This record gives sequence, structure tokens and C-alpha cells, in this order.
Amino acid sequence: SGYVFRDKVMSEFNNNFRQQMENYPKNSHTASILDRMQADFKCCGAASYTDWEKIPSMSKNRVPDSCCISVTVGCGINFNEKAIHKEGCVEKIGGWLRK
Amino acid sequence: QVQLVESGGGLVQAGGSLRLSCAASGFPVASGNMAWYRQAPGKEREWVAAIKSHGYGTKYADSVKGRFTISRDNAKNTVYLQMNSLKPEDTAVYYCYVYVGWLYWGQGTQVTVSA
Repeated sequence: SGYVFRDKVMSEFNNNFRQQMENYPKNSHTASILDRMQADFKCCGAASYTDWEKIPSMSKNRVPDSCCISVTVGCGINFNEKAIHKEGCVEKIGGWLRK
Repeated sequence: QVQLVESGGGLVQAGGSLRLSCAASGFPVASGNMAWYRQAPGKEREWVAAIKSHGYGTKYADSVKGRFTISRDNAKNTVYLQMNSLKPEDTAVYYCYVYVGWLYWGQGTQVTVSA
């Protein structure tokens, strides 16, 4: 019942971002695109980094390496909370889709 | 925009269970410090359950530890309050709050436990 946005185009971009998060571990091509957005915009997940805890095939206590403040190979495996971006991506990436 | 609409309140017997929901509109629950309050008529208002933003942890009042469990679903942007082993001392109107600089709350929902 609750919704993060009211505009139709903004809420559908939000679901599109969350949909490709589900396809992150099922496709390497999909995962590479999201790694750029999370790296360039310095963010993790849709609204928070804790969104990854709900993604199947995403290991426990693991976030994508692009979520780390400094992107190194394997930095997301057994990550530390103080070494990743906690803020989500949806608002800062597509906020201009609001009315 | 800060909307908080409590629902799920009702009447249950002593020792039963009840689940409250707090449909928040206008902000993501995953990055918001949210807590469940309650106030019975005659008594003073009090906070019972809480979940901080991101993974900063949850917190519970001592009178409800182990019985109540606060949860956070992102697909519906809703904070839940699972209330197990309810006591007649838990009869109150339950409100959900949000702390984002200031405080915002909803209308609340009535919870009553018989016997």
C-alpha cells in the first residue's frame, strides 16, 4: 500500500532499478551496467545498501564491489559497513523524472 | 510529503498475536529512522519498537523484548510490528513515528486485549 513516489514515471523507474537488481546475479552483462551506476553515483541499491540482503543468489553479508567507497576486487565479500556507500541510487540518478 | 497510515489494529485475546503495519508514503523506509509508539488513555505515550536507517540496528523497550518484532518491507515501503504473546497491559493506540530532523506520526490504530 505504501509508495516511495507519487508520479507514475518516477515510481516505474524505481521498480525498473529494483528489477535489474534481481537480475544482477543472473547475468554478467546486467551486473556490469549496475556496477557503473553504483560506482559513478557512489551509491548502493535502490534506497539503501541493505536492499541487497533481499536479492537471491547474492551471498550473505555481501554487496557488489561497486558499492565500496574504494572499488577493489572482492571488497564486497564479507563487507564492512564503514567501507561502503549506504545511500541508495534511485533518487540521485532519476530524481529529474518527478513532476 | 511525509505520510504514515497505521493499520491492522483490532481485538485479540490474552496471549494471542497481532500484526500492525505502517504504510509510509513520500520517502523510503529503508533509509529512515522509524519507531512504533503506543499510548493508552490515562497513561503516557511511550515507544516500544524501533528500526534505524540502513543497518544501524533495531531497538526495543524492555517491556516488549522478545514478544514484539519490528520489520521493514521495501516492496511495500511498510514497517510492520509483529506482536506475540499480547498482554492486557499492551492495550493502547499504537502510532508509528519517523525522525528526519523533526518528528512525524500518524493517526494511530486501536489495540485491545481482553482478559
